[PDB]
Amino acid sequence: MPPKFDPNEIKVVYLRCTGGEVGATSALAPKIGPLGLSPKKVGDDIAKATGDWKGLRITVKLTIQNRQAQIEVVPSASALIIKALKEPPRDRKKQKNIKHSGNITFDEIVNIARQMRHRSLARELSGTIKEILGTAQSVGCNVDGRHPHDIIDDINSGAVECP
Amino acid sequence: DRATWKSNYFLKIIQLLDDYPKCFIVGADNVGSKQMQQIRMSLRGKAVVLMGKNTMMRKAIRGHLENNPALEKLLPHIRGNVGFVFTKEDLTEIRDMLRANKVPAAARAGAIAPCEVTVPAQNTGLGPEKTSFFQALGITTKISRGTIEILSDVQLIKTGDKVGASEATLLNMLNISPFSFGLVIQQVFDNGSIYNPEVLDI
Amino acid sequence: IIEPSLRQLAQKYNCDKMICRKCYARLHPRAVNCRKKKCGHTNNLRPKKKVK
Amino acid sequence: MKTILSNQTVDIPENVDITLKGRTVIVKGPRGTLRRDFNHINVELSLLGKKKKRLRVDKWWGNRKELATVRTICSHVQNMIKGVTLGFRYKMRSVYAHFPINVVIQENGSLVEIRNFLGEKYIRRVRMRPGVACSVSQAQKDELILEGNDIELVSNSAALIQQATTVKNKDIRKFLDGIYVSEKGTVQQA
RNA sequence: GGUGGCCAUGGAAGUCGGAAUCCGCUAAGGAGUGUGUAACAACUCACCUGCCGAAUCAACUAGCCCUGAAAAUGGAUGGCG
Ligand SMILES: [Mg+2]
Ligand SMILES: [Zn+2]
Repeated sequence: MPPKFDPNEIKVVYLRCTGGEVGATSALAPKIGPLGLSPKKVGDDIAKATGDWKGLRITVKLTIQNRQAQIEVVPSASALIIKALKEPPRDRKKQKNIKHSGNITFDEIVNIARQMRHRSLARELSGTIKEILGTAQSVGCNVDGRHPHDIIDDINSGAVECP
Repeated sequence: DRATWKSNYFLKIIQLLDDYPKCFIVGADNVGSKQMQQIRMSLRGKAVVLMGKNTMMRKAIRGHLENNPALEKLLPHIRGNVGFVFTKEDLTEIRDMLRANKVPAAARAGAIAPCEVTVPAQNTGLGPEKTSFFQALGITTKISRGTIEILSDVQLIKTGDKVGASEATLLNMLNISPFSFGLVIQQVFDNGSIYNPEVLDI
Repeated sequence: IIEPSLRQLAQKYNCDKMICRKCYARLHPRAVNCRKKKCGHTNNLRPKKKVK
Repeated sequence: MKTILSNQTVDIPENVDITLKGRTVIVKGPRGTLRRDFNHINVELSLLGKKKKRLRVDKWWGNRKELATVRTICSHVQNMIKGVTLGFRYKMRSVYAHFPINVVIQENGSLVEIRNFLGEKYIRRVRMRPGVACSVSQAQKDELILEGNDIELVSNSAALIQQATTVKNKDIRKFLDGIYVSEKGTVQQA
């Protein structure tokens, strides 16, 4: 990419959000996608197969360019997994009682959530992120018969196993 | 906020002045909030960066403890943005050297510092003619095919002399990035000692 | 057409103004009070409208 | 409430020699000599510093609104000192969409002659005050330089041409043309 | 920053609107005062720093004057003042 219009591989990053099935309403990326040798349709519908077999409730979506190859990975977002940690999937055409539904445990699955929080956080080790991603709730409301409310004060686990 | 929360900070500074006898005085004139987040995690094995305000002139009140003396030599340096970085594992320079990361560089008109600045007779690569920042001063240049050269060399500005605005802007156009030393290190304290970054100190 | 730094000079002198809601008198950006005796020195100020 | 005393010392430099005739301050440095009368304000101007180091303005049985003025005299005196040492320079850069404002100084300073502002046939003329040397700049395109010793005189004169150049019956949000002050500074900076 | 947070998608990733709604880095930064931006950004403001040196600020309430306050043969604190 540099004095004159060069490249030298294609290993260039682009990130997208949102996802029903895929797209397709005379639309996908454009702007970044078209000049880049990608398309709007085949590299759209191959974004189905990988962002599929269950994602249908908004996604984050890194697409890596290689010549004209668009790699369709679903990189997990902290609230997206906590929406998919739900008593899950009702999907579309009802839904209707809406997405403020809100009752889901994640007792050690938030441990697995704060585990898969890959790098991002620049972390004090669990016992603080456990509280960061525990505190970001609105749907669920903490562990079987509790509220996030009173986990924040304490967490008698994780701490010295994650370092 | 702030007769209790104040009186709280006081108990955490007085702690690290006792427990931590190795003190690194750091100048963070240019800094980002995402920058420090990364510097503390890049030095998590080692150091403890401590950021306060005016109140840092409360080394007096730990020195008041009918106790410590040589903390008088810490008095002239609590001024003009400063924080300290308390560390157990130090061990001299060798962790201090690996801290120095990318940065100024910078270079501004009205500055003074480090050593004799040179621009090795190398071919620049800027757009053609672009000779006006050389022609304004005086260096022998030539268009060999397309791009520009200096076909000679010398020191542009010497130690103690002021750098003009046109001679500053030409140096940062060339990519030559000297005159700087902010967010790095100002003055060490290790056991009543007075180090000085002019150079043994490391 | 009219270079940015040049423009935002003239803007400084004709556009960023407070204005009295009583007397329509035109005032500097900081004004919390009018100049004029006629309105009764009001405090009812608004910013002058930025051209779309 | 009357305040028994208020005062202020101006620190006079080694270059200049102020000498006050009662209340009337005269100032002579390198550049020239200035004068001004504070035969209104009513204060006590002493020159206490020997060799010659301090103007001190008193004020004395003064209520709030005259206490103000202690500092204002104190200012027009600094402002003189800066004028007779350094001298001031207001720069003013002409501004437009379209018709080139076409300036031409015409005795020495004095007549600043302006064709074509907004296609107007009437050639605006503007006098400077005495001691104000206008001149068309170089090292920049549409830009005047008003030099003088006296702030008062130099900035009416900026403002005279800044105000002579005003549009009528338009949007002055849109019609941002005319000549206006870009930089108040000095001749010599030090 | 965790962070296209949630609702809303028409865009609202801090921001036409609302439930809300809290941690990290902490120093300190509101899941935001605004500009504005389709949305951002970019800017700004809370918060917090750098530089300076001692008084500073806000809401009320009153005293005095200023405004509200506009009429027809010329013009009346009695006049002069
Ligand atoms: Mg019209
Ligand atoms: Zn008014």
